[PDB]
Amino acid sequence: MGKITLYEDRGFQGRHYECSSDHPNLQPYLSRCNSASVDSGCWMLYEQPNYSGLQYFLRRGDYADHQQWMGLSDSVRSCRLIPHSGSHRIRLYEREDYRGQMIEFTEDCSCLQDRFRFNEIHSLNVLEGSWVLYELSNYRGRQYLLMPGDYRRYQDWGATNARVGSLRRVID
Ligand SMILES: *Sc1ccc([N+](=O)[O-])c(C(=O)O)c1
Ligand SMILES: *Sc1ccc([N+](=O)[O-])c(C(=O)O)c1
Ligand SMILES: O=C(O)c1cc(S)ccc1[N+](=O)[O-]
Repeated sequence: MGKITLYEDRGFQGRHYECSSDHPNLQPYLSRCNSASVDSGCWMLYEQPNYSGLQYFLRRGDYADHQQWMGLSDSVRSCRLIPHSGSHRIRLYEREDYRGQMIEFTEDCSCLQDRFRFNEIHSLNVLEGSWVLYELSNYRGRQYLLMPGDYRRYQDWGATNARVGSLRRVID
């Protein structure tokens, strides 16, 4: 299970809604989201309905404004409870379709290029667990939730480029 309370206004003010599960469409309920309290679960907030647009990873804790989840705006129109995983393993590849140099991680990586000297990651195999891939180092820029499965090209994880600077496990 999980539980998040979404507030329209900064600092946990305004109209609010308590969500226990995936909600593909917040628009009837919240016209904006400027703070959130995550009681439990790892959540992905989405700028757009039906889990599209900019994605923001949130874990347990309180966020007094949208900048605290790296939000570019107060637009939150869907949210997903990310399934718990008990282990994490990801392979990153230089080229598409699992070709070229590969590196395999089981831990968080704040600076990819420190370990794998490629600015671009063209395919990846998420063998175990859910991960968040970040465009920039130190968990900045655009975020992309990765669930277990095969990603033969960067389009498969919802990005418009292959730039990857950091990545983290979805874990408590
Ligand atoms: S990814 C994640 C975050 C928080 C929690 N939690 O317990 O609050 C879980 C979990 O319950 O597995 C997972
Ligand atoms: S993959 C990776 C890159 C950078 C760092 N770092 O500390 O800067 C690590 C780490 O040691 O956790 C991992
Ligand atoms: O109570 C809920 O859990 C609830 C949550 C959201 S996010 C929107 C509508 C809801 N209603 O109407 O039940």
